[PDB]
Formats: sequence, C-alpha cells, structure tokens
Amino acid sequence: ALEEAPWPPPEGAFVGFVLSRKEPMWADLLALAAARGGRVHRAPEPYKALRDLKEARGLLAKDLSVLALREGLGLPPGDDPMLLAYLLDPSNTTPEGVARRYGGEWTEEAGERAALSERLFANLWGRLEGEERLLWLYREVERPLSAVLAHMEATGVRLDVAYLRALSLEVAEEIARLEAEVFRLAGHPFNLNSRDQLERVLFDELGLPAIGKTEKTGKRSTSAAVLEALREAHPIVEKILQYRELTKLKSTYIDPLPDLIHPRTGRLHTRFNQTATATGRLSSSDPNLQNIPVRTPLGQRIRRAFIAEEGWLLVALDYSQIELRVLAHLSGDENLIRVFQEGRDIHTETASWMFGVPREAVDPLMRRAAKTINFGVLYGMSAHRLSQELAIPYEEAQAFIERYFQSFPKVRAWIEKTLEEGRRRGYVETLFGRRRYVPDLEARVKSVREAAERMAFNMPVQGTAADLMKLAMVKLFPRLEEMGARMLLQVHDELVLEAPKERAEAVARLAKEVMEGVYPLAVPLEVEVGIGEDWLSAKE
DNA sequence: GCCACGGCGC
DNA sequence: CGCGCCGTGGC
Ligand SMILES: [Cl-]
Ligand SMILES: [Mg+2]
Repeated sequence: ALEEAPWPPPEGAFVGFVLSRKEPMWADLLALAAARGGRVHRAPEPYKALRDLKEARGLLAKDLSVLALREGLGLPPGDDPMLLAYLLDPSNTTPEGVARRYGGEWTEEAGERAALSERLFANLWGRLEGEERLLWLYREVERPLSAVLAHMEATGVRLDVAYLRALSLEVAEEIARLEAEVFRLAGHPFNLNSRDQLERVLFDELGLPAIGKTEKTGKRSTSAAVLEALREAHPIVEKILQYRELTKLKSTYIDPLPDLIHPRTGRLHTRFNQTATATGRLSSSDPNLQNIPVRTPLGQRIRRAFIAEEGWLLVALDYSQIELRVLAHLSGDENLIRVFQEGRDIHTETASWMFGVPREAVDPLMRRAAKTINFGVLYGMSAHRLSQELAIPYEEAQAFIERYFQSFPKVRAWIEKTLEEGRRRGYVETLFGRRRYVPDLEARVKSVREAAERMAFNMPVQGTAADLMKLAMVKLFPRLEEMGARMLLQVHDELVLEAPKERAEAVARLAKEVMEGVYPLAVPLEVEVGIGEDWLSAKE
C-alpha cells in the first residue's frame, strides 16, 4: 500500500540510500530514506538527515557508515541482509543478485531500497532458522566486523608520495630500456601492450613456434606459459616477460595510487568487502592488496609506499602458516601436529618427516620441496606443476607428493572425507560452519569436476583461516581505541595497525596476544610482528 | 562511454 | 592454477 510518512523515522528503521558513485569515501549522498513496517520516510536533505539515525540498518550498511564517518558522524552499521545472504550462500555477493534470487528488485531509489532491505532481512532471517553455526557467525563475526571495516575504510592510510615519484621514475626508465631492446630485436616499433601485435611479431615475423590457444579467440597465445617454454628460443622472449612484469606493477600499483589520495583526508582509502569471496576471506579494492606481488623485489617496493603519520608507526602482524595449522587441526594428523609442536622452522621440519632424515640434514632444496607442497597440498597441486616449480623430473615430483601423504596420512584421509561430505550434502564447511556449495562434484566432464574438487577441500581451510582473522579483528578493535591506535589494512593472513610511536610496542604486544589466542586449536597459533615507519620496514 | 577479451597476480 | 586488475580492440 506504500505508506509514506514524514522524516524522521522511528528507531529501528532500515535505511536506503543512493550514492553518486559506488565508493562511499568519494561519493555524494544523493538520497536517504528509511522504512519500518513497510512505511517509508524520505529525507528532505540527506546529509542533515544522517544525524537522526542511531545506526545504519540495511543493504550495504557499512558503506553508508563509511560516508557518515567521512562527514564526522558516528553511525555504526548494524543488520544488513547482504551479510545474511552471504552466510546462506557465499555466491550471494551483491544486492542486485540477492534481490533477484530471494524476492524484490534492487532499484536506484532510496525509499525502495529501504523497504527492500527490511523485506529481505525478514526473509533471509527466516531462512536461517535452526542454522545455529551460521547465526553465530552473523552475531559474533559478520555484524560486528562490518563496523571495524567501516572504520578501516574511513581512516585510510598515508602514502609516501615522494617515494612513489622516485619509484615511478625508476620503473619507467627500466621499461623504456626493455622496450628499446625489444624493438631492436623485432626490427621495428609496435604496441608492446597489444597481444595482437605481439602475436604477429613473435609467430609471424620472427617465426617462433606457437603452443597454446587463447581461451576463446583461438589465436596463438602469448601468455607466460607459452613464453616460458621459449625463453631460449629467442632473446626477445625474456625481454617481453620483464616488460610485462614491470608494466603490470606500474599500471596497477604505482600509477593509480597517488590518484587515490583523497583531497579531504590526504590518505588512501582502500575499500574492504566482507561478502565478496567464495571462502569468506575479506577482499580489498582500489587497490586490491591481495594481488601485490609476494616475495619479489617489486612487491616489496610497493609496500614501502605505505607509511605511518609523522610521530606514528605501523605495526604489522602476520599469522605464520595459519592454513597449514588449520589443516593440522581439521585432519587431526598426529605427525603434522607434531611438526608444529616440535616447533622450529616448519618447512624444515616437514622436510625431515618427508625425507626421513634429522632436521640438521635437511638442505635448502629439500626444505623448498616441503614448503612448496605445504602450500600445494591445500589445493591439489599436480605433480606436473610441482615439477615446474622445483625444476625436477615429473616422476620425482610424484614421489615427493606421495612422501608427503605417507608421512601425513590423515591429511590424505581428510581431503577424501571432505569430498565425501561435499558429494553427500552438496556443501562443505569450515571449522565455524561457514558453508560453501559445491554442485559440480558430481559433474560429467572431469575437467570441471577436478576444479570443483579443489574448491571443495580448499575452502574449509582458507575459510577457517579467514574467520580466525575476522574474529581477531572484532576482538582487537575496541582495545586499540583505548590506546589511540587504529586498524588500517588486512590482506592474506596479515593485519596492519597504526599507533603513536610511544605506544607502538605495547600495541604490538597486545595485538599479538589477542591474535594468537583468538581460538584454541590442536596446534598453537603463531603471530609474527614488526614495527616500522613504512609497511616494508614493519614486515622485517 | 559500453563490452568481451587476453594476460597476470594472489 | 576464481576473481580483481590492466590495456586492447570492437561497437
Ligand atoms: Cl560507480
Ligand atoms: Mg594507442
């Protein structure tokens, strides 16, 4: 019947809002409305109307809370049916999609969004009845985490603009060097960024052997996997690979970052999304912190650009081998649990079991083999891939994988048990009961079935790691406020804080303690911590 | 501007 | 070895 009533709404109303753009830190609030009992109240002047609300309840509540924080309003996010939908099925990642699946329509009008939010919340809440683990995640993780994320996004991080100018110049000079040499080898200029023009140069003009097709166009692929095979076939190949590496880094993590510095705050406001991934891991965007290269000289150079405010320090905390520890816990493998209890270098210790030698006798290459499998086993890394990674024969790679499962037989069992669970129930679950649906486990084509199988036993591990971190963020947040410290970034199994230099050390001790004790496992949780004026220094 | 796409990073 | 990111090329 569409009851309209004057602004302001009664307490408990769901909010609907329209932004000029999707990024709340950069957007104008174009419209605000609230709904309760289906009765809609539309705000005459949105910004003024914000201070009437006591919390943001509704779709994308966190995003409205971010914009409110920018304006200096304390408007914490509360109930949001996105969070409910994501717990019901993590393929539910957007309002549009949630509405299309469960009822109603995501439109561009505030009042309609508010009414929809209220409807969907009631709907999805009923759908969750009796799902006590998922409801626990909602109350103890998702809802309170949304408030942490709002604060992190609104706070942002300071960038070293002088450093970024210098890094940009350095990389530009090396890129120019490389493309000069490519054009020399090629005999003319062409657009290096064009895979079409590159294909013609490599395979038509230079006559190099093609290998793989492109996914859809059917052309001769110029991908890294193809070039890798040809590194010796022609010196231009190596140069192109270096060019692509640097250009990706510059175009993604050097050129965009200064443009992302907000004119009002002077800081970068990375956006955090808690309903975006299949596993329950948080995601970041503008920039995506997850895709900054790891363990290359280049990745390091990017993190150096992230700095503390003057008189402050960054505190970086990292859960050491958390996914393997989780695998130990879920599988119950006594030998792997022993690896973590006899706690020296974990990969050396894994190698000593694998190869049946004392830890003293493990050489660095043996350790690398163990390290590589400790991560590959989590997603069913093939012998073929391991063979490329370690540069060993295929048969030897096979033997290494078998050694691993021979020493850790309950890991082998756990993988198979998890697949049985997925095939029986149609879903798999984390330690805390976060759930992922895995329909293709019973597929016709083996190609898709194997991808489904990897997804199936990988998610419980990644998802458990994800929720340990999120639970730690929730526990840690209010205690940081006590100290005048703040939470800035989260990526992988790492958390970055900012604190006054006088309190950095105490903040580090406190954060370490809370993270390591967030939940008891069969093995200890270990947190590496460092302090520095920049993120790279603080990783040290 | 829109899009699908190859390519690359985790 | 799903998803966010880049620039390209068609519209
Ligand atoms: Cl937008
Ligand atoms: Mg051009």
